[PDB]
Amino acid sequence: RRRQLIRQLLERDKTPLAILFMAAVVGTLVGLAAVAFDKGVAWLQNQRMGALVHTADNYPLLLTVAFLCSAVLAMFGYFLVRKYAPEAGGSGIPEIEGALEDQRPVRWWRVLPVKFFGGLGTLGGGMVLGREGPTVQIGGNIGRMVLDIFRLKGDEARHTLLATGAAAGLAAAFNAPLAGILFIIEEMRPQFRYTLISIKAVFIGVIMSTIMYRIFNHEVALIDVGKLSDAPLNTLWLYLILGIIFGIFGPIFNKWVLGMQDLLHRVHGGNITKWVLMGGAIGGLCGLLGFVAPATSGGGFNLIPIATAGNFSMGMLVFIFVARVITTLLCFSSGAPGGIFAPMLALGTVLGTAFGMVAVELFPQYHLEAGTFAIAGMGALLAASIRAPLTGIILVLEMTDNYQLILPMIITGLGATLLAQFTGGKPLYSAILARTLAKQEAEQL
Amino acid sequence: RRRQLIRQLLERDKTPLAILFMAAVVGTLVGLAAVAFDKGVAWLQNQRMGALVHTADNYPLLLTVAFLCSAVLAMFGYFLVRKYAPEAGGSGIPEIEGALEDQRPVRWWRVLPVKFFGGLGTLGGGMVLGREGPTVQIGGNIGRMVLDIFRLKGDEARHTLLATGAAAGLAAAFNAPLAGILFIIEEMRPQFRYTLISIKAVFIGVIMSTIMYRIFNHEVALIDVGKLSDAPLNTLWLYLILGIIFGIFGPIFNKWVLGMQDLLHRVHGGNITKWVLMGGAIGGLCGLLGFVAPATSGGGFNLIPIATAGNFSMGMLVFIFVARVITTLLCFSSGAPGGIFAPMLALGTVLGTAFGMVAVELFPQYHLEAGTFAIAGMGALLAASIRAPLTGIILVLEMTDNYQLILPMIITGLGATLLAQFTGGKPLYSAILARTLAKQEAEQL
Repeated sequence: RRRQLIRQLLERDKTPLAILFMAAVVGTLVGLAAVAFDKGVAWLQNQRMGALVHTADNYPLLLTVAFLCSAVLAMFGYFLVRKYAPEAGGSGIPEIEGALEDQRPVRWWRVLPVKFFGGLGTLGGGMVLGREGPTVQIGGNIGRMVLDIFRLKGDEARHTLLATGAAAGLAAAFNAPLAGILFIIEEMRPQFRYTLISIKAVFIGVIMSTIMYRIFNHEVALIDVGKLSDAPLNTLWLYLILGIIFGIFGPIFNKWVLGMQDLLHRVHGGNITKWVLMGGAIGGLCGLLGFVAPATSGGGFNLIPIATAGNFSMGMLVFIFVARVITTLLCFSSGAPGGIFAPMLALGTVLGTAFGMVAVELFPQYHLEAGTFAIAGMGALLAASIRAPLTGIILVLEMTDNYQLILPMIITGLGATLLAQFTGGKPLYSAILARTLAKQEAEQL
Repeated sequence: RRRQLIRQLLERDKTPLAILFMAAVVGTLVGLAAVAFDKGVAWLQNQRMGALVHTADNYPLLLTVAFLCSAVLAMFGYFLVRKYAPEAGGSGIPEIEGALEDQRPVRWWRVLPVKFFGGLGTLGGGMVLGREGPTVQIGGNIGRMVLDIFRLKGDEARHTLLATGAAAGLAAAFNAPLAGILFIIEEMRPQFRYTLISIKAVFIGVIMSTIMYRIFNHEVALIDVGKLSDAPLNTLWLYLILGIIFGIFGPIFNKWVLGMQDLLHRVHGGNITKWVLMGGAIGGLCGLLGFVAPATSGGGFNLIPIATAGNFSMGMLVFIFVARVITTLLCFSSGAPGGIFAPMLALGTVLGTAFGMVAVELFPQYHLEAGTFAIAGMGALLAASIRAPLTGIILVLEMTDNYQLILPMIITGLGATLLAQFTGGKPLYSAILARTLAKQEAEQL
């Protein structure tokens, strides 16, 4: 009746649906955080371009105010990160991957208003860090936040409301919900047996986060090439030797970054009052090299359609490549709050269009294009330095709408990951986690 | 050595690169078969309209040609689906749900080509069935077709190679790679703990199926309505009344389907040649309704973009498009190889726009349109009668590009499935499985 068995006391199914409602509200807050971060970095880029271009009297006044205007923003990044909490640190994901293994415990209160507000300004300063790192660490720690204001279970909820936030941050970064799930289903979840309700909560968070991304931006994804030509079967074996080159380059890049992150510690170990001066001095360098040569610095997403259509010269490509390598080494590994998973796409597609412009002039009998090798090269650094080839292919197919070259890209992935396994090396994100846990073990006496 | 010990004997890639790559190759097929299904039913619709428009001199000539042109294809559907293999009869998902709990073994060499070659002719032939169910069952049977020809061990591969494919049929039939995974998460998987490689294989199958659907069909999403108004924050309490109305309507429709299943079987005491002549009488009525009342027949993917803009007036709406139950009940309960997924997806929207039109003939202080009440009713019958709300939120957000009104969708879901639970009911795609299992139990001893 109305009084007897009134809704069966919420059908005796509170604990199932409560962990889905928590995943829904964290899927609402992540994504809103992502569009706030994107609007803030676009705002800061627009002011740092407009205030620089509003005077055009001579060169050196502009060249000396750009170095100053990016310096205070990068100093606002470093002086927030190294002073308040170093759990911000590097590229996000190495501080959240061990949080699923219950190391580097994610205290949310000292991460959000420092990572968010610092990585707004220093990514808007024009440096070469990515946009995914702050938003994926913010995504996981909002999950820890909106678990720790409701006081849920001790062990299961601490993982299943952190996974659906670490997935949702990456999903709301690039308008790629499947690369948000595929990624977290891979790299950060090892060989075990996972429950049903948890993987449903991850989909709840990812879909309610990409929906809150697509509300405030209703458009096609961030990078565009323009629906290039078909890749026939006769020319497909050039993608395999491109995979050979990328699988060789992967662990060499890992050794490069693991050496540079310790070299920039050897220059200044502690002593934050000189650390933030080095950070501001390198942010001003990235601002100056972003104004004088706009194809060098920046987030990398201002570089894709001007380089996958065959625009620059080959000497310009071999200059931009050795410039962007020394920029994304010397500005990431210093320790600014910023992603490396995003500019690896640019560093991949530059070599992709380089090998395209070589193979077009070297094989005239194939009617090959130099643009459809750049998209195959974009999802190759994610296969040979992250060793997560699924979410290195699916992210590129969600961002770039060039669906026709799926068959080159699965070949250049499965054909670079096996070569990275054959040449030895680790995923970079697990390597940074193990290298940080070595010092975390050495801290105890 | 150098040539010896190649990747430590290929790093033991018997499991993690073959049961993954076979999920990839079963994803790639459903997307060469699903697109053949779609381009076959579109070609049959174009030919059935071109043969219809050829003679337009007077009514009772082409009205009687329309009485038989759908009827011959109805013979070619029913006689195929009943003389050769009586396992395809039904809308897919109840029969493919049986194989996951290990009942009703899927004879892929005998139930697949009959479903294809006699389901396209009766789905594009002028019926009112859906384009989804005989894609889900074809995607399930393609899994066992690929499995029994590559000879895997039948203990876990016989779930993790047809679960991919059972998801990949829907994911490439509705261009929704999220709802395709969440349908098999919510519907066809019990509370048991699941492994990492099986939850990866469904993802790889779904994405390499939706990619090869988006190769041939480069279209915008399949239901293209205009960008409607945003949902106001004070008018959410009307949508809960819509959820209550649909939750009242849901189990009544499920009892209607199961109560006409035996009433349409009562005119079939065996004698398959009488079933084909009853299916001819089904086909003649649904082909007669093809153009003299053209918004009654069809799959319901051409009635939806017209009925949301307030084009249809109230009288013909309540008199015809709600009496559309008398044909979408008559066509699916008979047993033709078509879906009841889509003609509930397009039956909920006319009841939604009826509630929106009475809401705009009522209190005008909100000054809202009835457009926001049809998108919320499109994916609420899926929650109220199939009781899978987590594919009823996302399907009418993947096909309909109106990403704004995610709040009325959540409100009318949690508020229709919640009422449909304690009002008394059971999900149709699990109830008719037990109904056909009762006959499978009563045939022996």
